[PDB]
Amino acid sequence: ALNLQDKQAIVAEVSEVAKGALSAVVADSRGVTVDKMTELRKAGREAGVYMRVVRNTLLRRAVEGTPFECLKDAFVGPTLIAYVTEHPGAAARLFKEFAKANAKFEVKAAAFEGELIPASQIDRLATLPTYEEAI
Amino acid sequence: MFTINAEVRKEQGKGASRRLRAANKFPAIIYGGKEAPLAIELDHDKVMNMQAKAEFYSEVLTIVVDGKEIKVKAQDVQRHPYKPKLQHIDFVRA
Amino acid sequence: YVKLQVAAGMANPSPPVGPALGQQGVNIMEFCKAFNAKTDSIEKGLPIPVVITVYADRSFTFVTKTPPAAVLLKKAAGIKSGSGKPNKDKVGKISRAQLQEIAQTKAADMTGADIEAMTRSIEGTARSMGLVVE
Amino acid sequence: SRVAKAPVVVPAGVDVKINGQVITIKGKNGELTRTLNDAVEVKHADNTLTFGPRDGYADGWAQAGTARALLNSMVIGVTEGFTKKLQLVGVGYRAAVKGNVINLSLGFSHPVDHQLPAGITAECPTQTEIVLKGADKQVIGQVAADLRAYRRPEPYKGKGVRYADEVVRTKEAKKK
Amino acid sequence: MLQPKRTKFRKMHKGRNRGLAQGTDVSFGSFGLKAVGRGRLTARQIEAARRAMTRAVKRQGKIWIRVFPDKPITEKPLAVRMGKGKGNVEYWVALIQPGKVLYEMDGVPEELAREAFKLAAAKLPIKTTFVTKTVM
Amino acid sequence: MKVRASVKKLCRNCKIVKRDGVIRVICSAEPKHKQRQG
RNA sequence: GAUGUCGGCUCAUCACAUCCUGGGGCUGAAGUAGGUCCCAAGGGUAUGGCUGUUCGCCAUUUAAAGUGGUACGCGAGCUGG
RNA sequence: AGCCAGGAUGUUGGCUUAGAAGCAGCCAUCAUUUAAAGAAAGCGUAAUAGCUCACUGGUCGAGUCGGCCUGCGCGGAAGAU
Ligand SMILES: [Mg+2]
Ligand SMILES: [Mg+2]
Ligand SMILES: [Mg+2]
Ligand SMILES: [Mg+2]
Ligand SMILES: [Mg+2]
Ligand SMILES: [Mg+2]
Ligand SMILES: [Mg+2]
Ligand SMILES: [Mg+2]
Ligand SMILES: [Mg+2]
Ligand SMILES: [Zn+2]
Repeated sequence: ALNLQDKQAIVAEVSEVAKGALSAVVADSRGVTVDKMTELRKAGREAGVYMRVVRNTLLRRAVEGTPFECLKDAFVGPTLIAYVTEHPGAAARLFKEFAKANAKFEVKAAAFEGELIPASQIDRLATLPTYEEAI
Repeated sequence: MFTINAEVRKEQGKGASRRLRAANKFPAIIYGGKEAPLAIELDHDKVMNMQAKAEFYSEVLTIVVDGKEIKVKAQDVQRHPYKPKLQHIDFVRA
Repeated sequence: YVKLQVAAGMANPSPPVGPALGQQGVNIMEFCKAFNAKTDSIEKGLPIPVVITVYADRSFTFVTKTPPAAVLLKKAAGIKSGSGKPNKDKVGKISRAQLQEIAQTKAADMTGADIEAMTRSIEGTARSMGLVVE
Repeated sequence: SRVAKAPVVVPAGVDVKINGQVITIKGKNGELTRTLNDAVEVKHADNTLTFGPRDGYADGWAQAGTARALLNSMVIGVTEGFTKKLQLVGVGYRAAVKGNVINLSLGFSHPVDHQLPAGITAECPTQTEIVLKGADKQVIGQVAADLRAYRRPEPYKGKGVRYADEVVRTKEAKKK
Repeated sequence: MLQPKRTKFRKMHKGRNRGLAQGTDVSFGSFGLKAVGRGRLTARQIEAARRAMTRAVKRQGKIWIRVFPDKPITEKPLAVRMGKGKGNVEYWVALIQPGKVLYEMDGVPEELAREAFKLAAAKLPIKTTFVTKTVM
Repeated sequence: MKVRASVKKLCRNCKIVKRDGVIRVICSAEPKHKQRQG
């Protein structure tokens, strides 16, 4: 089991990678094999995306430090968080095509700008190109 | 710091010590220095849990006997022959 | 659907793949030559793993995988048969430069992200077969 | 106690009559009645049913737990309804319903005629399936078990009257 | 099977097993098996117990037998009338008073020390408690 | 049915249940594990 | 200042630690047949060869040929090997 | 406690064997992707598969776990009018 010493450390690591990171992607990960997971881990690390499954009781504490403090109501049910540290967007697209291919889960909500994104309008961070497109 | 609350013994000898033990309490002696030895009664439950910690035998402990506080060290424990209980303790005035 | 390990230029004998693959519903002649026609580039004397994806119409589709981790540590150290008692009996020796050789080839199958992550997953396959890192 | 504290929710068009210990629960799917143990005090109020221990009775909470449990399934009974399914395994085994009688072919001299009690009704979708429908959980259980008893699933082939959900672990016969 | 090599006398007067034990503490090992009851331990018993616990610890660690069967026990056979001398010595015992440490064992985890002592305890005529070493 | 003075849980699926004063071991996985104290 | 001994015969009576028949759990129980245990005392439970023998060996039956108590039941009932 | 989900990759670890692919035996028991998954606690397969556990994320919503000293009980517990 997770002791508070181990509990705090988790809160800290997520709270820290929250500050620097640009776009975070909250989603469901129930009823999917490890073979499919370990695969979206290779697609994540490549696209500069940070992947984690953390306790909703710990994620509500680790996001309290702002700007993602509108994802509270997004920590109900299984949760997977995709912090995009290098270039904003990368996960919100990596998920959008992983969802359509595997048919399981829904992807809870997206976060950016310190403003809320509902389950209906996740096509916003999914239609953005590169950085690296303005030249 | 181990704080042991105690009382000076009103009776002494076999009879008294047995009666004491029955009443879930146990006799103990405080000796050392110029000061005459002190016959004390201790609670069997509270001290037994204390002595479970190894530190009980290394550290200096305070034995509260009627307001007064006596700094002593664990000198010699007399244990129950087969039960996990304590029969008597020698406290050397430190 | 079954997992097997057939040679770089050999695919036909009866004792290894014979009544093990032909019992499901796979052609003993259509697979035997289609497998050796694509594994011709793969070096002689190196076992190569292959997985079969069979459907309800006896048809088949295979994607070949890189040689095993307990397979490439025998040709790099100079041993035909391993140690019966691993870490109790030493059969050979392999340098830090030979560990990355086996790792750069296994890059298509390995779970690791870094070279050091793929090197440590070959370090483990070496200790559990008697071989010592020197 | 955790069972007794959890309340039973009486739905709409479900009448609850409580005469001291005697409870009567009427509905669409029928009517059930029960005599609650003296150690149980039941309270009606609102669209709910609550159970608690009666003063002086030691087994109070233990009794209250069972009381709740029962009434909960009575409520389910006279609304939703219980449905037990049984499948006949093995050569020659057949079954058909003749009103309130399940006629059973189970490899005996005589075919078995099993009279059905009140509120339990049977139908045979196949010659190899018996479906029981009713309001009393204790009774629908009783009847299912009685029919199963005619030929308990044998451990060598799985042959006999088995429950739909039943997982009949089979074993190999002695070697030589 | 424990027994005195030589003795000053052949046979011994019956005596009594009154009083409490001496040797009430784990003085060599990390764990001990202490008598709660009062009785006689025969060498064949002591061995049966020793054997079972030695098997348990997979002969790893150390074991000490705190007791020794030094009392000779005599017996009269069938169709032998009373008197006509003291019966012949047949076996040897150890008089056990409550509190005797019987065995001590160390160099094994407490879990294993408790199990090894559980098995040995089974081949014994008197009730036993598991004990651990102490500081005074 | 093993009738003995010492009735014990023989596996994880074994369960000690007291029926009419008779300490019993009832098991869901092993039938050989079925016991009654007597 | 006498409580007649083994075995048989005749006649028994109880216990159950059950031989058969009855109910049942496990089985290294397919069936048939066994093995083991639990319940159970209602009734039933060979005839011969050999030996004073009980016992035992053997022959041939039987669903079975139970184990014990009863002054090693039973001589003011018989026998007397 | 229950209920939903997952319990992966190197890899079928090495040796052995007609086969040993966690699961006849023997020796070792690291490392990777990790929320977590033993180079595997049990059933199964000729060997595979398949089923489930250790472990972990979700749900739930307030208690839960098993040692210590002790009082009184239960089983262990079959006999002959
Ligand atoms: Mg006196
Ligand atoms: Mg009963
Ligand atoms: Mg006279
Ligand atoms: Mg009986
Ligand atoms: Mg037996
Ligand atoms: Mg009879
Ligand atoms: Mg016969
Ligand atoms: Mg007589
Ligand atoms: Mg006469
Ligand atoms: Zn069991």
